[PDB]
Amino acid sequence: VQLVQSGAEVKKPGASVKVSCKASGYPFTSYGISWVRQAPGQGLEWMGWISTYNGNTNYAQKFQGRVTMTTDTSTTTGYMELRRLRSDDTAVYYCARDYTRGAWFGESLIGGFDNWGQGTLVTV
Amino acid sequence: NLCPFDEVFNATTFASVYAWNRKRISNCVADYSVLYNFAFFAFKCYGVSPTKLNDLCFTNVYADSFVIRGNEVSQIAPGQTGNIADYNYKLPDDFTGCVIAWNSNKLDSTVGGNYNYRYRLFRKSKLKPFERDISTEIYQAGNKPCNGVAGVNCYFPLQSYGFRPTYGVGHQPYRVVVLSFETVCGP
Amino acid sequence: IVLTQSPGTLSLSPGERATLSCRASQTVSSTSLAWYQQKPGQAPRLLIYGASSRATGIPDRFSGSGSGTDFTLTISRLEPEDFAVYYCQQHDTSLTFGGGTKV
Amino acid sequence: STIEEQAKTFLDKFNHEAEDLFYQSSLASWNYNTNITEENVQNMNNAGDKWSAFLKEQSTLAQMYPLQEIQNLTVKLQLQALQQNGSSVLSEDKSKRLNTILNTMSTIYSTGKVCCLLLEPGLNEIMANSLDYNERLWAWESWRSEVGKQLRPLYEEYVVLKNEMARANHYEDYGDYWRGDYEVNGVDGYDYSRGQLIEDVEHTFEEIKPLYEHLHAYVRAKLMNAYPSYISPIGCLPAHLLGDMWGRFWTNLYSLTVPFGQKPNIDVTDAMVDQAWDAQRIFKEAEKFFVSVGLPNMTQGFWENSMLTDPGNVQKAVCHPTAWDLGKGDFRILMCTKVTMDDFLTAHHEMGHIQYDMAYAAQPFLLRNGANEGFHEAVGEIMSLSAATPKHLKSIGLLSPDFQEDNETEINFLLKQALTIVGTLPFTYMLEKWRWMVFKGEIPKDQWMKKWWEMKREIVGVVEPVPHDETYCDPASLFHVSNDYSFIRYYTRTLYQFQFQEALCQAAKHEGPLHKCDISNSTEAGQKLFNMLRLGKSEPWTLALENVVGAKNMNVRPLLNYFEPLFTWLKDQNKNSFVGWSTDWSPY
Ligand SMILES: *[C@@H]1O[C@H](CO[C@@H]2O[C@@H](C)[C@@H](O)[C@@H](O)[C@@H]2O)[C@@H](O)[C@H](O)[C@H]1NC(C)=O
Ligand SMILES: *[C@@H]1O[C@H](CO)[C@@H](O)[C@H](O)[C@H]1NC(C)=O
Ligand SMILES: *[C@@H]1O[C@H](CO)[C@@H](O)[C@H](O)[C@H]1NC(C)=O
Ligand SMILES: *[C@@H]1O[C@H](CO)[C@@H](O)[C@H](O)[C@H]1NC(C)=O
Ligand SMILES: *[C@@H]1O[C@H](CO)[C@@H](O)[C@H](O)[C@H]1NC(C)=O
Ligand SMILES: *[C@@H]1O[C@H](CO)[C@@H](O)[C@H](O)[C@H]1NC(C)=O
Ligand SMILES: [Zn+2]
Repeated sequence: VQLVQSGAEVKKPGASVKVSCKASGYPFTSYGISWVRQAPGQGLEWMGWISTYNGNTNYAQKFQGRVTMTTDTSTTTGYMELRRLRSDDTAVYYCARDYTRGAWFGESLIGGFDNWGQGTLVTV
Repeated sequence: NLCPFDEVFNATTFASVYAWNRKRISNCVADYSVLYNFAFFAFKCYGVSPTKLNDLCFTNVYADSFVIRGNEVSQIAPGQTGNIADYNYKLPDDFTGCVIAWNSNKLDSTVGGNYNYRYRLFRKSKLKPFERDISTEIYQAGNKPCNGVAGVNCYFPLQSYGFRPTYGVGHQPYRVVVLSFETVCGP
Repeated sequence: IVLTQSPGTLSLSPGERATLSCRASQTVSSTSLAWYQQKPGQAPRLLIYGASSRATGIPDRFSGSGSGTDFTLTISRLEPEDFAVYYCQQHDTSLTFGGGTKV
Repeated sequence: STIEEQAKTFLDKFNHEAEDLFYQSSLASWNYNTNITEENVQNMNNAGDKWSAFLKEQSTLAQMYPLQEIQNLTVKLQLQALQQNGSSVLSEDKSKRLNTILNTMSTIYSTGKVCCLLLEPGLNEIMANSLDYNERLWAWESWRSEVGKQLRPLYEEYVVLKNEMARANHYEDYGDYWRGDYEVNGVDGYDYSRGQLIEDVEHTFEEIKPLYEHLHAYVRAKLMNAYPSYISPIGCLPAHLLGDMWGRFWTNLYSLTVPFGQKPNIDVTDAMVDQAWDAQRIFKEAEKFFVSVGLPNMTQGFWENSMLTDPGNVQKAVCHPTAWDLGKGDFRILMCTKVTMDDFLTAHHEMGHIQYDMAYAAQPFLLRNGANEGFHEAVGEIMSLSAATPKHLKSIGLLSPDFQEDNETEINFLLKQALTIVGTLPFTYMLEKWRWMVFKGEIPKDQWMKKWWEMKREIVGVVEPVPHDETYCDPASLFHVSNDYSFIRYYTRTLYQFQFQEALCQAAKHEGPLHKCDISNSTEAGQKLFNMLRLGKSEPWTLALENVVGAKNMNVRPLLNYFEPLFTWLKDQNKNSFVGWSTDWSPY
């Protein structure tokens, strides 16, 4: 089980960034994908969760509008696209495989974020 | 798409017995392999040994989840009667499937008393297989209508459990998942 | 819910016990809380889930417990490799992380 | 639609909401007993009030389900226990007056002093450990005149108010009320009028008395060597010289009366210490005892939630061996144990109580108890008899395999037992006889102190050291009298105790003297007893007894058989002495 994320990118304010995540070693459609973010000197900040089966997405309260999430099963790759980047949007976006919410029924589970990617640094 | 049997067993909360939660599993391969290698104290079955189910294609699999007391687990078996079997969760004599139960004393109990779980204690008649009522209408035992007021000879039906961590085993909460087999070709 | 951890910097000598706390502004389910460990220069890993259940691949020197609004994490014997940043999480309502502590 | 159906519906909601309220008040009490704080006191009291208020409310709903229209015994047994009005049958003023009197009496007894030494550890220390006629008499007389006399006025009003409510509740008198706890009406062949208890108790006493007379003569003959100028060879023993405050137990006399005092008794205290036994070990051994006879063993929560050791001086727990049942499968013991033989045997006693509580745990809340007042204690008590038997100790490692049980040590054992078991029966019988007559009204107010001392020398064979007036109230100096407790339950306990042991020994195929019987490695005797424990209160005690003993009443044969090896010995000791006593003799 591994999660491989894309390399760092540099964007200007107002631009959008799309960060990819490649998942392998497990049944893609049995687990959801979550996107926590950590800015330099800060702790982690949840951005949202996306189902790999029903496509349903659950967003954090202050990212609704900018964040947009999607997955592609055929190539077992997830995507996250934040929009209207602000100066505060500089940080390392982590891809994680979760066991906190069911992928099919959407019911909360007893678990956490099982596997984290290396982290993608986005500069703005 | 393998089957969502992980998210049924590892759910944070289970429904109360008077209002049990019916999940439908379909259009997915099912690795009943875990079903026989967990340390789920009661993997009882009624007519289908867990060994052949992985060679059978079932049209629908229903997983009924709820919380009851340890000494009420025996009422979930077919052919049994009692306050749970007759007024809450009625299972038919002609039952095909397996009943899985495990102790959840550290999950569903608190010191002040967990009263979020409630069962039905009074009803006019016994239930038929696989039906449920969630009516809270006042039950009258006597000869005079009380019009919703729980006075003498009128009672509120749905009584509540009060699970606490120090109870004896028979009074501890158990999580029960009944798998009823009626699209789901097990590997 | 808001999670607060303390002490912010529990830096103590190796070989001794290290205990961290995580307090909730509201009561949370004991099965909806987890702990993470982040080593310098890399991604965090799941350490404990369900308040007390140890994550797979994690050494048995780690133990968790708690209920209500007061949860803790203890290391029976602090190792040289345990000097990392720990975080508490809850996903009973939405999903939030605590401030984090450095050991 | 009918009373039968409505009655069971009512009970089938009580038996589900009552257990929770009961548990909460039981747990709050537990916490107090293990941890004494101001916080735990108010918690205990608040939970107590909720439970008490609950029962008072349900009691007024049960009134509409008359027993005349109810046929099923398991319903009538539950309603009749929940329909009784208690003291709430009197006018509000009378009810409050009753309760303030009853409360006052308790405080005078529990917080009384003499000079100043209270009762414990003071007037009961002088009474237990003082070989001095004059010092003993002072302690005795002081208590009786300082607090006993003080309660006389309250006892008189107490009797009137208690008797008035008894009649209001359709009883002849308050004594008639109490005897109702033995009443078994409802099924043919197992009936038992409450008024019958008086006759059956009297008849059993007369059959036992011959044993008492020989034991009495023996003890008296020995005491005459300690008090050579006070005890007369043909008379009664002085009350203050029986080794107790009220002459209830004679057990403290076993230092003057020892048959063969040049030999030690069986004592494995040292063995327990040498083998490094601890509190956990003592209870583990008791646990396997019950498993060998054929009962299930203590649950996990008995080991995790119990307090088997002194918590400490920071947590001021109340050290007093009690077996607890908090409800819903929660069984605990509260007992600070030491590595000694006294606690070794006690552990089996308390464990016996739990085994009974677990046997009838399946019963309805209102029937979740012993068949009668004596059954609960009787089944617990018999466990210490077998534990103390040198066949169990011999195979537990605490007894040496070259320890022989001699003719002499059998007698030492039997006397020490008799001195505690059959030296108490005359007292229990006497006291209850007096109280019943007082409540019924067979004795004039100004003559009840007369009959008290008059019957003591006839039933017990004990007399006063000094004359008393009618202003005194001697009976009320005792805990059970001043706090409104029934006492006959101790009489109808000893008798059952032996009936069960004899019945079980023959099932275990024991051969030889009953005092050497051990009930271990026997499922024939284990299942035999169990079959009446599971019953709770669902059946008449006259049937529960039949299931083990075969009798439909209490007997004395088993008791007389147990002490037969001692009785014949005593007969050969009293050869040159007078057996019986003259009631025309007094110390003054
Ligand atoms: C319920 O969940 C158990 C724990 O799963 C393990 O820990 C979680 C946090 C994830 O890391 C997960 O991938 C790990 O396997 C399972 O052991 C158990 O099988 C699950 N129950 C069922 C019926 O599958
Ligand atoms: C005893 O009760 C006090 C409350 O006054 C509490 O602080 C203390 O921790 C309790 N001790 C135990 C052993 O429960
Ligand atoms: C009395 O009621 C109980 C249920 O509480 C039932 O088992 C028993 O058979 C009934 N007995 C009679 C005579 O109706
Ligand atoms: C209890 O009091 C009520 C009301 O006065 C009365 O109807 C009932 O018969 C009494 N029951 C008993 C046992 O005294
Ligand atoms: C009694 O408990 C012990 C644990 O101390 C266990 O080994 C034994 O098997 C139990 N006996 C029975 C009959 O279950
Ligand atoms: C009871 O059974 C145990 C286990 O076999 C045995 O060691 C013990 O000696 C037996 N007790 C008696 C009196 O035979
Ligand atoms: Zn006792």
